[PDB]
Amino acid sequence: PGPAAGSRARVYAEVNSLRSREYWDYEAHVPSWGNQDGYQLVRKLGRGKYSEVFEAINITNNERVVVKILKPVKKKKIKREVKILENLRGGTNIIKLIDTVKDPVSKTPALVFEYINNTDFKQLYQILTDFDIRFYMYELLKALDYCHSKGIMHRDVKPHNVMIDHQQKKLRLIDWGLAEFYHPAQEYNVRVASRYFKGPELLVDYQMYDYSLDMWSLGCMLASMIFRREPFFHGQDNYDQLVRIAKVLGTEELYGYLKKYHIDLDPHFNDILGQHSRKRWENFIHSENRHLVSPEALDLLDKLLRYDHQQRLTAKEAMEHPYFYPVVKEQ
Ligand SMILES: O=C(O)c1ccc(-c2oc3c(Cl)cc(Cl)cc3c(=O)c2O)cc1
Ligand SMILES: [Cl-]
Repeated sequence: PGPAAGSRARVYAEVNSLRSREYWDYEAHVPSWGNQDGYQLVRKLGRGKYSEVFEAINITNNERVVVKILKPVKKKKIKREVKILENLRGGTNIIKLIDTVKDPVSKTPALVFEYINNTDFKQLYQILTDFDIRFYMYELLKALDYCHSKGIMHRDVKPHNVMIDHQQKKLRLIDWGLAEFYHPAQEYNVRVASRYFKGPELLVDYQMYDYSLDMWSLGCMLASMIFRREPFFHGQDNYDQLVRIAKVLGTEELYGYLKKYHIDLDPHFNDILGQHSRKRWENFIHSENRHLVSPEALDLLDKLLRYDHQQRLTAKEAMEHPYFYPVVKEQ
C-alpha cells in the first residue's frame, strides 16, 4: 500500500509552481482573434468530432498553412489549447501555432498551424525501417520531454496526432486540445486519449495521473511499429481495452497496481478480467516483423508498458536507452 495521499510525478513535478500564475491559469488568457478571411481554405484534410482541419493559403503572402476550425466547445477548453500552444511555441517537434482567427460572419474561432507534408501513418508504418522507427520515436520523445518539462501533459498521444514528413525527416506532435497543466496532487478527468492508447490508470478510473500517461501511449505506438500490429491493444470498448492489456501484461501486476494506489476496481471487471500470465514479448515476433525487433527494442518496450505509471520510463530516461544509440550517434 502506497501513500494515502496519492501519486506524484517523478520528474517535472514543480515546474508550474516555479512559474507565475499567468503561465498555467488559462482561463485568464486573452487571445488575439484575427480575421480568418486572411486565409483561403483550399481542401479538407480530415479529423473528427472536435474540429475540422483545412489546408489553406495565407492570402497576403501565399504561404501554405493549416486551419483548424474549432467545433462548438466550451470557451474554457479553447483558452486551454491556445495557452498551451503559446507556452510550447518554439518547442522541439511541437506543431507551431501561427495564428488565432475567427470567421468574420460566424465568429467561430480557428487555429492556424504550420504546414507539414505528412504521410499517413497507416502507409508510413508499412515502410519504416528499424532505424526509421528509432529515429521517429526519438524525435517524438523530444516533443514529450519538452512539453513535460513545461509542465504539460499531452494526454492524446497516438499516431493520428504525430505529423511526419518522411522525405525531410521532420516530426510534429499535434492536437493539443486535450492537453492539461500538471499540478502535484491534482485529480484529472480520465475521459482523455483514444481507447487504444489509454493508460491503465484511465481504464481503472485513477484520476491522480501525470506525464507518465503519455509514456504508456508512446509504448503502445512503439509496440505497434516494431511488431506491425496497429493498434497493439485493439479493444472494443473501455472494459475490453483493459482485458486485452491484461492478457499481455498479466493480471498479477494489475491487481498489485490496484492495491498499491488504493484503486477500487469497477465490479464489472471481476467477471471479465480473469487470470492471465505475463506474456513474453518475444511471442509477438514473426517473420514479417523480425527485422524490426531487437533486445534493446523489447527492453525499452517492457519498461514503457507497465501498469504502475510511476515505474514507467520518463521521456528523458527513454531517450537515454541503448535502443536510441544509433540515433544519438547520428547527431
Ligand atoms: O488539431 C491540431 O492541433 C492539428 C494541428 C495540425 C494539423 C495538421 O494536419 C495536417 C494533415 Cl491532417 C495533413 C497534412 Cl498533409 C498536413 C497537416 C499539417 O501540416 C498540420 O499542421 C492537424 C491538426
Ligand atoms: Cl505470470
